[PDB]
Amino acid sequence: SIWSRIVNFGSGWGFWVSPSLFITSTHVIPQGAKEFFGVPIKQIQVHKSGEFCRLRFPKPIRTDVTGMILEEGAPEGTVVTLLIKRSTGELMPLAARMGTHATMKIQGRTVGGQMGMLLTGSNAKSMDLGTTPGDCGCPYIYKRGNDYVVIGVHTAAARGGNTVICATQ
Amino acid sequence: GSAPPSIWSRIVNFGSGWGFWVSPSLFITSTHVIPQGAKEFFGVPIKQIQVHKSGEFCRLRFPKPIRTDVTGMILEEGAPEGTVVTLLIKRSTGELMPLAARMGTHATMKIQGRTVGGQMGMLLTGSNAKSMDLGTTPGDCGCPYIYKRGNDYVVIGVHTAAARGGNTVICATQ
Repeated sequence: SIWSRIVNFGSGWGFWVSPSLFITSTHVIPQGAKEFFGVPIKQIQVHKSGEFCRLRFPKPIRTDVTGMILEEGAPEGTVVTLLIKRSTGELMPLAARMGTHATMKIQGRTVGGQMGMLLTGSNAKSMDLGTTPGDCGCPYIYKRGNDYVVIGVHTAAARGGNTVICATQ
Repeated sequence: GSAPPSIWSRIVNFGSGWGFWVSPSLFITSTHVIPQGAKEFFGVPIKQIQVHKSGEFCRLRFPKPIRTDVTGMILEEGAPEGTVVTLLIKRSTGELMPLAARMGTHATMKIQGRTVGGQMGMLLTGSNAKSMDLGTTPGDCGCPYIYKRGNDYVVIGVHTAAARGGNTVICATQ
């Protein structure tokens, strides 16, 4: 169910927070885009905050989804779930402990957001089930009491597979 | 030549659940899901299959190298306590989901009127496995627990049962 909310978007992924609210990364959205989900961009409310992108639609497309809470990051030390999909069919829940806010440069590209450490990053990578460049846009979600909270979207991972950056807003 | 097959292609429906090809002629599953009706498994008659059982663990060795595409893999009884392993869950829905688990000590529990046993593990999914649409189901019985040591893959057993909370699972071994 939650997995049906994470969909291909551009060169990566995005996530439906509510029937009219979709979050992704600007790194994913192709250059020169004109329409999203059949809706002209001029009709879509667009908020970009660094690598974080928030789209709100005039009409409730995806009427099946239950709206979730969108927050800016998580308290330091909070364990969250990183829900990554691959184009090949794998659905992978990785555990992530969130740290402080940071800026990171890997390959000339600079990203910013909340830093996190994957608890099994090295383990998943050793079996070729770790983070890859195509995982950009996948959500960081945790359950707070009876709330389901989305704290941001994936934008980068270190080559070792353990250090990640979550874009927020 | 051709690409080696995906490790996921080695997980096949068997009876009511799944089993896993460890070698071209070595298939492991859970006894809970065995059809126990017909006299043929794959293309061999039961009488020609060498069978070894231990509790909920079932080991079938075939006289012929069937699944010729499969690279042989190490089969061991459990893993050292503390090892993080991957539970490769395949569902008939087409969903492929690897879950991390940290393995504990040998354990026993009761489920659905029967006693099961093997090595326990706790799922490492961040939030609780059943909080979100994660965690295992009875239909996942027989899926393998695998980890990598050095450059080799090691299989430690198959899925048998899970706690009512969904966060503790047990791995049948032998």
